[PDB]
Amino acid sequence: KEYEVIKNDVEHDMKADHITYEGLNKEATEGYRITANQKSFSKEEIEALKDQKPLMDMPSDDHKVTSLKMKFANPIALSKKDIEDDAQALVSSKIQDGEKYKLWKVDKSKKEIIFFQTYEGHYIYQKTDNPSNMIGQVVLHLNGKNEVVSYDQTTLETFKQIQKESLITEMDAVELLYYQNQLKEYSTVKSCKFGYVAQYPLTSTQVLAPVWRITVEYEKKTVQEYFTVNALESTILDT
Amino acid sequence: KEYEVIKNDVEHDMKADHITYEGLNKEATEGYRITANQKSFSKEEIEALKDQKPLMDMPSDDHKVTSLKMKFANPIALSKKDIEDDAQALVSSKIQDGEKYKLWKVDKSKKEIIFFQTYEGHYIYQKTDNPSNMIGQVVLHLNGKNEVVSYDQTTLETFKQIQKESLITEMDAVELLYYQNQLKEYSTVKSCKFGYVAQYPLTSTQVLAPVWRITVEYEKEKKTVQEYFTVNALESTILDT
Ligand SMILES: [Cl-]
Repeated sequence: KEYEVIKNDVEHDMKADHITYEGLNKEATEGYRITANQKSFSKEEIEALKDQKPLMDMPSDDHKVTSLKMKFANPIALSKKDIEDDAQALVSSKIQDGEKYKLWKVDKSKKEIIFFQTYEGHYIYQKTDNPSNMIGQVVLHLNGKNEVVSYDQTTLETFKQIQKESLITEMDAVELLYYQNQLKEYSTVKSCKFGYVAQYPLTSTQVLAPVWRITVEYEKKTVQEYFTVNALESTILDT
Repeated sequence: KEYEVIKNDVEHDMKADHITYEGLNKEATEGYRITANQKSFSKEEIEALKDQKPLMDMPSDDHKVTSLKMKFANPIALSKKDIEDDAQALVSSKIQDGEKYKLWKVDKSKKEIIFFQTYEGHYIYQKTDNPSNMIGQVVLHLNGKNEVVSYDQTTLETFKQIQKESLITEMDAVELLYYQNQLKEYSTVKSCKFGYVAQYPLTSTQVLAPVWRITVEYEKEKKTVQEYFTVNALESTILDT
């Protein structure tokens, strides 16, 4: 074979450029391309949220609500040095479909706690920039003594695995990055974590792709960079 | 640039194995993922076809007709040695949206000529097996002396471009075949033509991705045998940084 000759050429260049790998799988598994619908919240779901007052236009004949901005009637105390667990606990038991979200980031400058919707317990990685690219998140807003005041929410529902495929390994993903010239010399691969990204929208439906999220620290000073590499092996089709 | 190292390794390996190729674009191009709806054939549309009686159930409250199956009152003579042009003429003049379809294969074993629907000049490459894979085709059925007796039709409409992306180069696509151990020693790369394939369904919507349709030929008392490959044209290895 030639995949082999090429692969270990990339090995013998990575060793040349002193690139470090960490506990990475070399055994392929099976994966799926997923399509999910954008949840549309109804009148009856919204008012069914006890002890919570809305901060958005209710739905109607013209208007659909795919984004909840809700205010708690009384703000909820979160522990100082246990903040992360208390935050999960709050999301699970008070927010609709809360079980389905995992904690991403505690941003202290923005005074918020960000949660990503998962699939099979794996992050659906998204941009924490803005509400545009918030397909599936819960963002908790805090004030003062770290009490949650309001939260923003969007949800994916009705998942369909539409296409099965073989997935590239972890090491595969890293070689693929080095190939694309995304690794300077002496650069370390800190982690290689699995999850999804919305590859593109359809009418009212996102199409998810499984990915490896790679975290490299390297020099330019020392910085971490994050790459989202496509886990799907869809190169050759059938004829 | 470390892809430049590896690409030129692959380039040499190919010369080592005597794989010849010519006039292949090394420059990146921009393409689109697209969608289309499966044409649903109304009653009006069906009994607007003159000198044609249907061989399928008419549409109803319960039913919808995405696939025609249509018989000519009097079968139409095709020509002996000019068969292909006579076929294209028939499809365009006598069939709904005929000019959108480009002739694909003449299959004497099944006694049927096959047209594939196109988009912006290119083929929607499909399988020629069952009618399940027949998302956009016209199939002429013949009997006796080259005379068209009937045809089956499926049509795509309402094409939308839903995401523009960078395509991989012609040259890239052939290297990809080699890399994955698909090309035999001493083979010739005859063509790298562009087109689309159905990636998967979604109710009435079909999602279509661009592909390179690479034809290769080699020897096998020598025989010149050909192989056809379809490589996904979309470059989508790195999605975010
Ligand atoms: Cl893809």
